[PDB]
Amino acid sequence: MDTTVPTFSLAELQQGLHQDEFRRCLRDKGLFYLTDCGLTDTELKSAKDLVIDFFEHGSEAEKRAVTSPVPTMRRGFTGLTGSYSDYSMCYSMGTADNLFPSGDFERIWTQYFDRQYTASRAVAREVLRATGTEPDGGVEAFLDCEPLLRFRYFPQLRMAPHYDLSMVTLIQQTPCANGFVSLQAEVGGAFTDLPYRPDAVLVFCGAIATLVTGGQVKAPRHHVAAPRRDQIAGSSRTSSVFFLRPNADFTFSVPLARECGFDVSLDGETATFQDWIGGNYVNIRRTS
Amino acid sequence: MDTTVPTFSLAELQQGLHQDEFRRCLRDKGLFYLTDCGLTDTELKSAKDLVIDFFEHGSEAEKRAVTSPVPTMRRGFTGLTGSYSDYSMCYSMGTADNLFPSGDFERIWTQYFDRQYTASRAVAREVLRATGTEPDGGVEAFLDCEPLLRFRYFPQLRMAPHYDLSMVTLIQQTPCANGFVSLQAEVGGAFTDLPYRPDAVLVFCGAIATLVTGGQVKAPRHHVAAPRRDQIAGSSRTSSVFFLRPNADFTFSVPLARECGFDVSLDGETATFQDWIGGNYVNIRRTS
Amino acid sequence: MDTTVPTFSLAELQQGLHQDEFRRCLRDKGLFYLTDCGLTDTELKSAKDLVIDFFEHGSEAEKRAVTSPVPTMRRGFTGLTGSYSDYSMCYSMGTADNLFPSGDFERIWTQYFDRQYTASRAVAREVLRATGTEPDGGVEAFLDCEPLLRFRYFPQLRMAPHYDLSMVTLIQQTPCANGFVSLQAEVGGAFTDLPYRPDAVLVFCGAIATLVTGGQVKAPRHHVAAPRRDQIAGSSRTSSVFFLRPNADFTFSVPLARECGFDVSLDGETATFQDWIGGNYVNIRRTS
Ligand SMILES: CC1(C)S[C@@H]2[C@H](NC(=O)[C@@H](N)c3ccccc3)C(=O)N2[C@H]1C(=O)O
Ligand SMILES: CC1(C)S[C@@H]2[C@H](NC(=O)[C@@H](N)c3ccccc3)C(=O)N2[C@H]1C(=O)O
Ligand SMILES: CC1(C)S[C@@H]2[C@H](NC(=O)[C@@H](N)c3ccccc3)C(=O)N2[C@H]1C(=O)O
Ligand SMILES: [Fe+2]
Ligand SMILES: [Fe+2]
Ligand SMILES: [Fe+2]
Repeated sequence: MDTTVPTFSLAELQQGLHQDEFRRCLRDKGLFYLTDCGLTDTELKSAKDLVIDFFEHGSEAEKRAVTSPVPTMRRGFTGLTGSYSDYSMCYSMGTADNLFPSGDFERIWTQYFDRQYTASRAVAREVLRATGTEPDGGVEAFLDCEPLLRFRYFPQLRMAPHYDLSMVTLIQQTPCANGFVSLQAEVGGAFTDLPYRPDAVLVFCGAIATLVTGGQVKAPRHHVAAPRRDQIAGSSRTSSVFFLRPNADFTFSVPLARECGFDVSLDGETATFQDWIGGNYVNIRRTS
Repeated sequence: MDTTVPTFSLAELQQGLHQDEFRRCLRDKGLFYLTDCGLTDTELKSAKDLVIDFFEHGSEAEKRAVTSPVPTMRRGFTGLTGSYSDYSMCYSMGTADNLFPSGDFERIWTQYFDRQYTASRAVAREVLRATGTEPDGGVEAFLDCEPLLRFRYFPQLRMAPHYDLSMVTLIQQTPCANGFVSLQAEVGGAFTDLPYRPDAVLVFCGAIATLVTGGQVKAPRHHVAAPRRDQIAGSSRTSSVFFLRPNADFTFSVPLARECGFDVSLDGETATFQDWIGGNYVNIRRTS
Repeated sequence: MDTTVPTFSLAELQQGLHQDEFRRCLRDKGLFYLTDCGLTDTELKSAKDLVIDFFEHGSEAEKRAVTSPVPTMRRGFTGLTGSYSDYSMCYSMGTADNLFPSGDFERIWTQYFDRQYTASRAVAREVLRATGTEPDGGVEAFLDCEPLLRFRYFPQLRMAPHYDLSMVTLIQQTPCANGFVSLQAEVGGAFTDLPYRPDAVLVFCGAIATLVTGGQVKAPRHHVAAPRRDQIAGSSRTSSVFFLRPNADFTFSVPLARECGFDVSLDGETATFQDWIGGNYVNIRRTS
C-alpha cells in the first residue's frame, strides 16, 4: 500500500471520475482530503475571525448569554484558580437551537454551517453511491440528519486516539505558526500527518459509514499530538469539526452489523441508532 | 456578576423570602449553601464518628460482611501489594437494601440518611416552585425517588471536573486540619473555593434540575483539588455526598431537552430517564 | 480468611467433590484456578505459536486482510510516528464471523476456541449448580451465549482496576521470562499475585454470575501491573482471555439485581441484559 492520504475533487467524483480509486480509498483508508466542495479558506478565515474575537474579547456576561445551562458542548460557548477555558474554548452549533453572540456572528456562522452541512451531505452521497448503498428509508431521509459543528481554539496528547461515530466528519484546521502538524491518523498501520491544506477539507469516515455500507468503508483511528518544546512556541491551533450524525431512528440489520465488527448486544434482526448507542449522542469511541 | 457563592436559609425560602435572589442564583450559578435545613454539624460528627471507627478499626471479616458482591459503591463498604482502600474508603446507603455493621451504626445512619433525604426533597421543592415547574406526574411523585448517599474518607486532582446528573446534590464536608480547600466549582468562568461551613450544607444543582425546569437551572462543573506539599501534611478529608436522583420512569419532553443543551438521540416526543441514561444510574458526567 | 487463591479440578467438582469449599470460594473470593478442564499448556503453546508468528512476521497486507473496518477488537487483528501496535497487538475470535490469516491458523484457533468455550460452559454449569441457580429460560439456553476470545501480546499499570461483566472469564497466560507477576486481584482486601500455572486456567467470576445467582458469587476486582526497571528486561507477556458473555435476551429480576448491589435504573420487574448494558457489549467496568 501507498500510505499517502489521497485527495479527491468533489466535483470530479460527482461526474463519475476516479470511481475505483475512491472506492479503494474508502475500504483501505477511510480518509481523504476533498477539494471543489464549496469550502474556501476565505470563509474559514471569516467565521474563524469573528469567533476568535468573541473568545478573546467577549465579556463574562456575553459568554454567559450564549452558554447552555448544562455544559454539553452542544450549542454555544464552552470555556474548556483559573478556568476550564485555560486549556481551550469551544463554539458549537447545529441546524437549530443555536446561541449566537450577535446578528453579525449569526449571519456569518449560519452561512458557514450551511456550507459545511451541504458539503458533508454531498460527500456522503458519494460514499453511498460508490458502495452501492441504499440506507433503509432511502438516501435523502438518511442524510437529513443531526449534524453538529464544533470549533475549538487550543492555546499553546491533546486528543487521545479514537474513531468517530459519524457517517462522515469534515475537518478544517488552521496551521500552527511554527509548522507543527498536530492531527494524525493511522494509515497502513502507522501514524500519518494530516496537515492543513488551504484548498481542501479533511474527511474522516466514521463508524456509521462502516455500518450503513455493510463494512465497505473503514473508520480510521486518529489523535491530536502535542509539540516537543523546540515546537511549543507558536503551538496554538484551531479546528472546525463537522459531524454528520444519523437520526435516532436510522435503522440497520443486526446480523450485518455483527459481520463488520460491531460487538452489538441487540436482540432480533433490525435496530435503530438509538437502540445501539442509547439516548445521548456519542461522537467518538476508543478501541480500549 | 458577583461570583460569590450565596447562602440561603431553607426556612426563609419556604416563607417566600429572597425569591429573585434564589431564582437568579439557580439560573446563573446553580449552587449555593443552605442553612436552616435540619443538618447540624453535631449529627454530621455523630455519623462521621461511627463510620470512621468502622473504617479504621473494623476487621476484614466485618468489612466483608457489609461489602456487596459486585463492587458498585451502591450499598455498604467499598475499600477504594496493598489495597484499593489505600487511596480512599466509602460507605453507601439508600432508602433500602442497606448493609449496616451493627445496630448502633444502623440507628445513627438511618436517622442521618433520613435528615439528608428530607432536606434534599425540601430544597428541590423550592427549586421547582421558584421556576414554576410541575414535573410530569406531579411534584411529590417526582421527589419520592432513588437517592444515594456516599460518605468518602480520603487519606493524606482527586476528582476530575464534572457536573452531577442528579436533581440536586447535598454535600457535607469535614475540613482539612491544615486549612486547604479541596472542593472547587466554576462560578463566573473561574474556579471558586467551596469550603466547609459548620452551619450549612452545599447544594449543587444537577442536570436533572436543568432538564425538568426547561433550562432555568444551571448544573455547574466542579472538581476536587489536591494540595501543594506545603499543604500535604494534614490534607486528609471526608465528604458526605447525597444524590437526589429521579425514578427510571421520570418523563420529560424531548424537544424541550434539546432546547437546553441536551444532545439527545431520542426518537419521538417524550422520553424517560431510563431512555436517556440507560439501565444503570450514572451519577456524574464530564464535558469531554 | 485464608487469602489463598484456591485451585479446583473441574473433573472433581463435576463428581460432587469439594461442594462447600467451592461454594465458599465463589461467595468470598470469586476467583480460582481450574485444572482437569481440557486446557493444556501444549495447546496454549500451539495457538500461541501460530499467532505470535503472525504478529511478528505477517505483512501489512496480510494484517489488513484480517482487520475489521471498525477498530472494535471483536474479530481479527488489532494493532494496538509509529503505530498503535507499538504498545500491544490483539487477535480476537468468536463462534462465527471470524477472520483467519490462513487455513492452518483457522484449524488451530478453531480447536483452541472450542476447548475454551467448552471449559467455560462447564465451569459455569458448576457455578450455577453450586448456588442452586436456574436462569430464566433454563441453563443450557443461558450458556449457549456470546463468547469472545482475545489474545493479547504485550511488549516489554498496563490495565486499570476493573471487574468483568461476564458470567465467567478464563485466562491463560504465558510467564514473563524474568519472573515478574503482572496479573493481580483483590483477595481479602489486598492485591494477590495471579501467576501462570502450566497445568491450570485462572477463572474470574464476572458480574453476570453475581446477577444470575442472586448475589451468591463475588465479581472481584483485578488489574495488570507493570515492572520496576530491575524487572523491565524480559517483561513482555501474553494472555488469552475468554469472556463467557450472556445473550442480549438474558432476563433477570430487577428487584433481585438491586438486592445485590446493582445500581439499576430499570422500570418494572424484569429486564434483559440489553436493557441493562445497552446495545453494545461492555466487557469490563471500573468501581469509579
Ligand atoms: C478528531 C476529531 C475529528 S473528532 C474530535 C473531537 N470531538 C468533539 O469535540 C465532539 N466530541 C463534540 C462536538 C460537540 C459537543 C461535544 C463534543 C474534536 O473536536 N476532534 C476532531 C479533531 O480534533 O479534528
Ligand atoms: C463532587 C460530588 C458532589 S459528586 C462526586 C462523587 N460521585 C460519587 O462518588 C458518586 N458517583 C457515587 C455514589 C454511589 C456509588 C458510586 C459512585 C463524589 O462523591 N463527589 C462529590 C464530592 O466530591 O463532593
Ligand atoms: C483482566 C482481564 C481478564 S479482562 C481484561 C481485558 N479486557 C479485554 O481486552 C476485553 N475488553 C475485550 C475483548 C474483545 C474486544 C475488546 C475488548 C483483557 O484482555 N484483560 C484480561 C486480562 O488482562 O487477563
Ligand atoms: Fe475524531
Ligand atoms: Fe459532583
Ligand atoms: Fe478483567
